[PDB]
Amino acid sequence: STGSATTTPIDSLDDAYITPVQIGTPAQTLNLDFDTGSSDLWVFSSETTASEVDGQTIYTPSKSTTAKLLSGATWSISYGDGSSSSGDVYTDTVSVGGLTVTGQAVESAKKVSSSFTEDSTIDGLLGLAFSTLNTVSPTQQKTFFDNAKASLDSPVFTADLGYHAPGTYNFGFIDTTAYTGSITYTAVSTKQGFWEWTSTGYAVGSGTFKSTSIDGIADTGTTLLYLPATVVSAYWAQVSGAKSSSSVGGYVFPCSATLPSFTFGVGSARIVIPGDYIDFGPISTGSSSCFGGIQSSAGIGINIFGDVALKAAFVVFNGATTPTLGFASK
Ligand SMILES: O[C@H]1CN[C@@H](c2nc(-c3ccc(C(F)(F)F)cc3)no2)C1
Repeated sequence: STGSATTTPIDSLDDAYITPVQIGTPAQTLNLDFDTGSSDLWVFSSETTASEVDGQTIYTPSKSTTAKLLSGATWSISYGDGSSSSGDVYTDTVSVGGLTVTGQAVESAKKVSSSFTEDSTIDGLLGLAFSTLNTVSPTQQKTFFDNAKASLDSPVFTADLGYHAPGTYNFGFIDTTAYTGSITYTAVSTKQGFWEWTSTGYAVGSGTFKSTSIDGIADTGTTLLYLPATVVSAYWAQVSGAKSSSSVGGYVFPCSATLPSFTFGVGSARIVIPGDYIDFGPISTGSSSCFGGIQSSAGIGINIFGDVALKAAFVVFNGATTPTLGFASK
């Protein structure tokens, strides 16, 4: 089997991407944030504290004839930014772009933190990291991809995020019309439960390529590109007026600037992030100071190839017995 679904930026800055997902019988369609950096599928629901729901579409398990409460199961998760959610668990039928999984764990939120409440466009998350990260207790549950894998034509999914434009998540096949040149594959460590890999280095604009190992995770659920302080300093040094602002919480730059591209290595291959991908607009409405899309990972503990990097590529998440990651230009 295969699946194919369009993913859409939630706003004009590509802060996140949502993808329609059919849950239950009859289908309840929710727009979920596909996150290759986590492994829970959770949703706003009829069980979510009313004051914490503000415009989201909710899952009502009582209206699904295939929903079954998973007895005694709870979940609780915190994301990289400090946001969180928790609740109980149903199993139900879940379909993405024509690909259907029966008995998928659907984690129903009883509580969500303020940043989720304030984001009316995100109805929940669909985790696509390895199932070892799943937070359901006392019996850990499998991700949607994990459940679907054996039935797929090929045990893969691909991420084709758009820049200020829609894109595509495919399951079970590689669309050879969706990229240019070849796909370069690189090794993955699953030891931490992430799609963790090592980039072979970087270039800033038309500058020479620096060969250096940069370990990081491919994380569709993170907006920006977080890289070592040395690398990030080298980038913003090429932008007149750019500086790190402690009060803003990162590198900012004059909105009148022209940003240089940023290249990262995948083996001997190179992925070029155009400069305007790195522009995340005025730090506050009406400001002429803009927020940078490349930021230091120093306070994080790991490097994160978020959407700023991934949207510049066609990305293969290969879930074979020994997982790998593939990158192609597009
Ligand atoms: O957890 C790490 C693994 N993947 C990254 C991730 N973080 C989110 C996220 C989604 C929505 C929000 C909110 F709407 F603003 F609340 C916050 C964070 N989704 O994936 C970071």
